[PDB]
Amino acid sequence: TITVSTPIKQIFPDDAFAETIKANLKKKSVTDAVTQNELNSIDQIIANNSDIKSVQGIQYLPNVRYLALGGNKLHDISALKELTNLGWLNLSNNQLETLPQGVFEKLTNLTTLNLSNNQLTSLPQGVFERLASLTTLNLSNNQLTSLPQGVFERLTNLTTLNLSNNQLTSLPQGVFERLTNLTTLNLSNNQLTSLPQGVFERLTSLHTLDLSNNGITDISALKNLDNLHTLDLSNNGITDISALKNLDNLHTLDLSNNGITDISALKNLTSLHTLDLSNNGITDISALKNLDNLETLDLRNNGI
Repeated sequence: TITVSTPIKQIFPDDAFAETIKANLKKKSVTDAVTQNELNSIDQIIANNSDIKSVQGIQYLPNVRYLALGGNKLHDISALKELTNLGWLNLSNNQLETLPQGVFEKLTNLTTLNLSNNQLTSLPQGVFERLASLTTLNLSNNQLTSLPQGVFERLTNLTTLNLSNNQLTSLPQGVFERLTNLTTLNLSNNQLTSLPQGVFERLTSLHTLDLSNNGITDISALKNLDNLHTLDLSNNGITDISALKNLDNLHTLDLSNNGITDISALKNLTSLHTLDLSNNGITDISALKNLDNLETLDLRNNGI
């Protein structure tokens, strides 16, 4: 809180963010003195692509619920720690490299967190511990190489998790163990090779899984994902696909650009509507004789 009226440019030292606030309050000038009453009036700030370098001052806006700050120049977000009413936060395409450990401690009402396209090199232990309401977490297009154990352990409401386009080289056993409401998981474009066999097994709501563009060879971790509808495994090192054989809710499967030769395992995937097998070594397609519902099929660049 501010105790006396204070010029906007004094509360909000970043010129672009001061102008954001001025426009939000319909003031004429960043030199106008505002009251705490007025700061309390702000419940939404929509300020993507606004050349904001700092959100200092935002601590004095207790009622902010919706904050769009994508495409700015933020290097630091500590001032957001205080926005206990935040439900929706977009920080995508800024220059965040680290997150202070406690920054999301009080954001217990947050449902959507977009941290994509920053330069995050690590996630502190417990950084998401208090985000019980979170339903969407986007961490894509960062520089993450590993995940702490427990990092997603409290995110039981999560429906969407996007970790694509990082440099993840492994996933800890148990890392998704409590995400029983998760419907979409994107792990494409990492550096994953081995997967703990049990890593997806508690994802009983998983509909969509994208593992494309890794170095995965063994797909045993998929064996029991029988609720899956869409699976992307293109551009990996897969040869044996026997683990797919009981995934009979699968509607869409992309197995392109692997090293597959025997597609016997696809024979009972009778719900498949969309199947991409291109750029493999497949020469026997008689398993396809069982697939009643294929609309789209790609067999190009195989031995046939």
